[PDB]
Amino acid sequence: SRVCQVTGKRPVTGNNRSHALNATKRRFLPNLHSHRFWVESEKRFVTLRVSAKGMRVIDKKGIDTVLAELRARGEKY
Amino acid sequence: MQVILLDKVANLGSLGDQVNVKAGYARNFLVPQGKAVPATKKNIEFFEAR
RNA sequence: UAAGGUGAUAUGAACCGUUAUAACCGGCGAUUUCCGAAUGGGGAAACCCAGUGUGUUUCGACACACUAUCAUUAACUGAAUCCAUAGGUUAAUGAGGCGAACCGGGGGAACUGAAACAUCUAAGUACCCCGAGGAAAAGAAAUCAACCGAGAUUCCCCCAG
RNA sequence: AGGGUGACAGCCCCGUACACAAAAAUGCACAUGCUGUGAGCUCGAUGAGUAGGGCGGGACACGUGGUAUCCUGUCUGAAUA
RNA sequence: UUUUGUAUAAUGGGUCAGCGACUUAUAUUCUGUAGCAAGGUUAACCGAAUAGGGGAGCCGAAGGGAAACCGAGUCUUAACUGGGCGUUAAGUUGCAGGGUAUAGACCCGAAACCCGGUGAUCUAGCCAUGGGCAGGUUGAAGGUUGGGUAACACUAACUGGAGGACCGAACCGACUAAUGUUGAAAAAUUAGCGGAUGACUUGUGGCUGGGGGUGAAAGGCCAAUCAAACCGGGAGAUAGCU
RNA sequence: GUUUAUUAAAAACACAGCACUGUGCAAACACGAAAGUGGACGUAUACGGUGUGACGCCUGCCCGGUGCCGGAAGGUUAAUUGAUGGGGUUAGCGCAAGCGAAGCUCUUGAUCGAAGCCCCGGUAAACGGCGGCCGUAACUAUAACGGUCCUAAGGUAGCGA
RNA sequence: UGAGCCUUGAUGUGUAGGAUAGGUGGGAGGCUUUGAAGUGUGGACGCCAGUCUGCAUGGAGCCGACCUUGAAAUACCACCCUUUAAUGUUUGAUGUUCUAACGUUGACCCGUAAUCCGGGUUGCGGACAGUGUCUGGUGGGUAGUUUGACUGGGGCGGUCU
RNA sequence: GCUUGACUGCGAGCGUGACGGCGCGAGCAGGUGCGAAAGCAGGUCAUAGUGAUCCGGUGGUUCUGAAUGGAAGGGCCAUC
Repeated sequence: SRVCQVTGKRPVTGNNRSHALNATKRRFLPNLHSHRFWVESEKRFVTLRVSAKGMRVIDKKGIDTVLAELRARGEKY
Repeated sequence: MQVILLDKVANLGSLGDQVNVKAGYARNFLVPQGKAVPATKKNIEFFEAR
């Protein structure tokens, strides 16, 4: 699925409002990338399906603090 | 951003410097390989004591 | 509780019981074949084919028991690779499925109305999908009010077409 | 009340009003026991990729309009009684 | 019934019986009736439960102006001889009815649109595994020998058995005519006809699903149907039409 | 050979051949939100698209228009970048006529800016065009031939009654 | 290489004029033995008009309304504008190299006698490609619709105030 | 020749339309032009020379100003 693993951001729907205001259904896809992260505590390259905002969150919190949040809600990594 | 150096780094480093670095040179080279740490104003006293 | 009774179409046959174990009704159990979440592997559902363990005045053949997947926890083993992890085995507990409405959430039309039609309307309606409960949801103010104050949320009547 | 008994039954019959009953299982109440959970006072602490903003949308009766408020796909980004 | 007009050869009815079409809810206006009266009247709820309690609120006795504002006056204008709208008319709550509004809105009837499912046992193409093609005819490449050539060419029998080859059963297809047209048959029969060793035909199983499939291309086929299958749902879609 | 099962079996469709164009393999293209598969377990003597339809003689003229292929000095040009200008608010200053700091906010949008388009050059086995107007000269008279119309060019071969 | 920013140095010929005067400010003494004018050259700018200054000869001075200029000083001390140069910081653009993101449908090892996938090593690409959001062009491939009425039937022509 | 009545605020009453509207109008109030004066002028001899509404643009009017003081916006008058 196209679900961000860190921030939990999922694709939502929307409308393509034209010049004549014609409504057409579409989706809002996140800027997801499969980035390979390194951790010191486990000594392993850990790949994660993260977004562009997800990389911004994981820099401030830390690579090990975010994995504590995946540990609490039972996610796999 | 604001990372502080820790090693025998080339000509921007003197074993700890507050520099203005880009995010792409920060991670995957200076974050977790060694040699740097993000300055979140908690680690600025923690690793200088080390 | 009882002098009747063995459900019905449905008689008949052969019997039971009449002062307390006939029948009837209620509570708690016992039994509960096969299929079906089906759960030992498969399968054209009610069928086929095994593994391990246990048993013979007849140790052939048969009978009894267990063996699904996933999740957490614990133990034992265990790569590339040194440590370590991935992985594998076993055990305990839990989940699975069905069900008419109600609740929350993820998606979501068109006919039609606009006397046509594209904004709009129909409408977040029908439907689909997921999850949970006896209700759910919401819920103790970064809410309203206007210089006076009120003191969470929900529901009903007004304000008001 | 009602129904039945050979045509219309208060007094024929089942019931009705009323008066009673539980070996066993179970529901709701109070009383007590048991094991964890946590009271009360003082001194603090105050929830950051968050509020807010650009672009693109959605939700508030309110169709972006002079449009507040709420939600966020994208890009950024505070203050600390 | 519909029409300017129907005995009309215009529409509808074989008959009989049963069934079948102006409703309901909530608002608003008008009339009739009834209560109270410058007042009338409650809604939820409570309840000695159709009582009573509850006056939240609605409507009326005051209007004018876009409005502030002013007020039996007000607006317009610098101000009106004036002028426009008002003052000098009792409303309000029930009940029944005539209307309108929102709802399917007197009843029956579309062609189609959208969503969720069900079907390739018929047919179109394809995949995998098997089967069928009696009989006869034409005699290719290649091969051998002889003739022939300076040597090849060329040629003669013999040998060989090629072909979306020829004729013709099974089998497959459907060109013409008759019969058939409430048929024996919701496309067939009889007699002629095309292919019939191939781009053939056929059994069994598999795959491709609806705005999609497939199509040696007709806009054909997709369960007796296809210029967008079937079923269920939105749906009592809508109809200024009969 | 194939086709309108069930009113049209053909002059239709298909066909080997020919030609153009795309495609260097993780190919073009296609089914798919994606993964993945087909293409193909193939590699330009290969594959996909398009038109023509054995063979024999052949396939002329025209690039203006429309398409495609490139080329690019300039013109025009989105998101973005927010330079200036205008307005609101008010600390202060002025008995007031007014003006107005900083901060915040409304609004205006110079500069930067790609493809595209205009522009420049090719390409007809690309879609297409292959025309008029006047004047003669053996029996009809041809159109050999001579001017004009600059819209890019005016029927070559062969066939036609 | 285009721009800001920071020290450091140059830089200013309307014209009269001791002379290639930058403007405002303090300003009638500062500077020179912490070694001066005035001569002699190198480097250099440039409208070759001239000027600055290292080194060096030199061995004790030069200035101010000085009269002229629309504005007076290389008497000194300040923040600086015009233009320009070189270090240094900052922000972009262009080109090369490199690896650590990322791509691998190259090879090998293990989970695992497994064609997927996951982990590891290594090779080759490499901040490109591709994706997300925003945005210009293209787009019957697809979707919703429109394409009027009177009319001696309709259409053609014509009309609508 | 001189000139701005191609004035502003109103307007009894009437014609004419289903309506929206359109057309005529003496007279009054204010301030003018011309004539000595009585007087006349609210466009052209009359009848064609036209467009509702919505959304806005501009100027004026503190009319309104979602806590107050403003402001944005809305409205009114003029007008596109």
